[PDB]
Amino acid sequence: IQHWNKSYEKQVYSESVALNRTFQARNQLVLDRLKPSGAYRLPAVDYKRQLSRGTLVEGADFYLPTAQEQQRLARHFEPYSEQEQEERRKFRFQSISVYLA
Amino acid sequence: NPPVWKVNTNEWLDSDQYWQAFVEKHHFYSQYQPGVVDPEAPQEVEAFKQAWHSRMGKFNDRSDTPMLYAYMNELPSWEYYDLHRSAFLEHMTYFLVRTGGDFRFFPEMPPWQWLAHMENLRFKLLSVAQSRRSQLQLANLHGEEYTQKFLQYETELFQACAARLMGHFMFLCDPFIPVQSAEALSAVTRVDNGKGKLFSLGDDVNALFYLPEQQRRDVERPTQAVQTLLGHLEATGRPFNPCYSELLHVHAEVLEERGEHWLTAPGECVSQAFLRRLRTDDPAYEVYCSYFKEMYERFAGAKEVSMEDGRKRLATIEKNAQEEAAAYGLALKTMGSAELAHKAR
Amino acid sequence: RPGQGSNAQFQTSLADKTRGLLGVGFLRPTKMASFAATFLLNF
Amino acid sequence: GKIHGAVWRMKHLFATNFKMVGHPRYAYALPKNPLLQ
Amino acid sequence: SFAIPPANAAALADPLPATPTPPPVFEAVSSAALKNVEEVSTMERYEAAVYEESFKKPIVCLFFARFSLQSKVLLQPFLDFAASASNNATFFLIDCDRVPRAAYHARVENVPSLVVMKGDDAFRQTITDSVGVKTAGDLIQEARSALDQVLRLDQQEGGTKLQPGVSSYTHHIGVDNLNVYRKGWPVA
Amino acid sequence: PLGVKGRSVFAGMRSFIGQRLGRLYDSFYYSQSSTKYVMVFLFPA
Amino acid sequence: ARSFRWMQAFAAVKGKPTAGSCAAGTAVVNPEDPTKVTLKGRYTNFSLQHIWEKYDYLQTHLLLRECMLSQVAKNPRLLDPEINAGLTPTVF
Repeated sequence: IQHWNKSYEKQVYSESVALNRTFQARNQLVLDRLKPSGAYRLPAVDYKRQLSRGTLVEGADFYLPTAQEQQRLARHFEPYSEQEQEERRKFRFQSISVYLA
Repeated sequence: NPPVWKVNTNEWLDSDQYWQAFVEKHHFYSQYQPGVVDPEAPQEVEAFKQAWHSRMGKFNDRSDTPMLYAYMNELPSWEYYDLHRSAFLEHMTYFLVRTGGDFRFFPEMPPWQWLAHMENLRFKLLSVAQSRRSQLQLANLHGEEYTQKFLQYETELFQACAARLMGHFMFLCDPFIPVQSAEALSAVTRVDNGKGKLFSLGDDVNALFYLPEQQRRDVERPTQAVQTLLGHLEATGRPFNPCYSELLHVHAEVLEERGEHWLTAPGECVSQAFLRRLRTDDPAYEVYCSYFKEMYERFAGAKEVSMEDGRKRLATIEKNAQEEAAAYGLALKTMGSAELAHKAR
Repeated sequence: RPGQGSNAQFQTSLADKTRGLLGVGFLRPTKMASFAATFLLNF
Repeated sequence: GKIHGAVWRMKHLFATNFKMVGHPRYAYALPKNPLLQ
Repeated sequence: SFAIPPANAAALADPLPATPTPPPVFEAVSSAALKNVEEVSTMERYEAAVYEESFKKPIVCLFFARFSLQSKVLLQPFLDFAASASNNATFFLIDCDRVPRAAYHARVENVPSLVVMKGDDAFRQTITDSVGVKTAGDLIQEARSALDQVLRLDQQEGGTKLQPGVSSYTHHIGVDNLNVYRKGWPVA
Repeated sequence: PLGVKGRSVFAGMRSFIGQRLGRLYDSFYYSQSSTKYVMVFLFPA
Repeated sequence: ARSFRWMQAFAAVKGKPTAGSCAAGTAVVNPEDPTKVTLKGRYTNFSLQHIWEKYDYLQTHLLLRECMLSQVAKNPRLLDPEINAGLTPTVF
């Protein structure tokens, strides 16, 4: 029993040696030649690594493209220019006439 | 003013230009924001964050209700190391030794070269251990916990040794070499072939230091170091166990894998290398800085002492050093862990 | 060199490198078939 | 309708406060009080 | 359910404290600004570099860390390469623990690392030794080759052919989400 | 600043297609051998 | 006793927390200028803290091993106290 299970482990790791040799050969032949450069890598980092870096941000399902639109709530005095105000005044209601036409 | 509940809503919003921007921000630039008075408030923000985290966890995590965990045959780094804790340790010890580095730079996926070397070392160790077991364990008639205990005991042991040596300023002294006996004096003088100098500190330092010549102030390869240690141990008649000896040999091998500069830079000393590679988050950082400060300011003013002045001194140093080593066994019961205490008993 | 000690151990047989080129234990067509079967059964 | 409800609540809860000249998250951009010291 | 605690006083402490210095005897061993480079201390400076100087003429950045001995070995030959080729490119010296957002930007995972940059994505070449086989001279040779390549490619086709890529629209937001503040987007 | 002088929209198209193909090659390389070959060659074919 | 001064010093700092059990950084936005944001902390490409929190000691342990090796290459008689005390695994 001891004999047999010991030799079993022996050729278990024999097969492991064979696997490792073919693994090395596969790698150094095929995969080191076919490896991508890294120019076209994935342009992002996983959320777990960001969370460990202290980098992750969760918010703002929406955005504000223009700085004029971003700084509206901070200006407090001209959220809209005068021209913009008069342009906005044209859309106080929806146009049922245009809807109908 | 009129009563605001009497006032028309659209008239109020036409009058107000600020909350117009508040509505556009949440109801024109988005389509899914809740119809509450304050979508920017902390309750809403934190609710959004928690929903985000719960959604991503439910989607990505390995669970009993898996969405994305499916058709898994080749696992990624994180899941692989989360399922196989044995391999994270092996892959991590190899990284720190083959490349002197911090855990924060642990690579996502190791190289196949490293993996193959790991398998070869596994061959060596399993061969030796299996053949030892075959001989001795049969003529008689949870690995995680064991590894944790082994590593804890080992780091405790090395910490105790470092404290013992720092007690007499023998911990990391290079190019100096400490000596507590005339035998060791001769042994380390054979290095420089009698050249060099010898230095002393008075009766608080219980050892005497030796300076070789600048051409022979080099550090030795780790395989040579291990061979020297083991040869000395067998000459004294105290050989290590074969498993531990193989452990030392593999450690020396992976350190040799570093190459020419395996521990120190050209113009660097071993103390400077230790302080360089020392983790700054380590609790003992200030302790080591204290020790090295004291050691530097003492060795700056250490006095020179020629050869024969030391041997007569080295006799009494040997005496009080063996007395201190006898006291050490009781001193381990003072503050050492239960493992160290029971192994001393 | 730094890594020459490790890269000296990596020397393969002709049959070893043929087996690696073919990818015996790394393609796993039985695993591919199992994946296809499970995916179709999941409809 | 969601937007209508939101504005109808914003009116009642913001238009008569005297404390909300704008949103509190942007009070850094306001001028400073000469009376505080 | 996955979470990481926010931080600790140890993590937020100074990553680069001072340590004692030896007297001039430990320095005596058998083996015993810079006017051509720029040590970078601030992500403001790093962004200014990457977004203006790397669009004017290419940059070569060495990312190091104090614990690493390969960085110490590679520093001097890197300084010689800088003294050689500062006419054609700019040269920067970055510590990962001092400026991590610069390391996250360049996608460096090991130290030391050379990074040749032009247009912030028109040419980005990272040179390193993840295995532990190359040497400092090999790294510097690879850096010289990359610099020659990027210079040739900038000269190619009337100055064009080097336009920014995914950063035209990504703004490095998937790599480092803190660029939403730079872009002025909300975070509510 | 949209567009650059001396460069053509066809050159930009070539740039984009190169980017897309390189990204596709990267994503195919970094994928499971068990699934990708099947799903990309045998079911399409 | 005064020789074990350093043992006492070590035993003093025993369970102090480290960066290996937590995230290595945190963002702080300038409230007056929300466009400006600073990252306080270190670099990290590591996310297996829930494992590394148990083996955090291995880095300095292996450093200590490499240094004991350096010291022993010059003088291997520094370990004899522990051998005589019987802490190591040895076959007398």
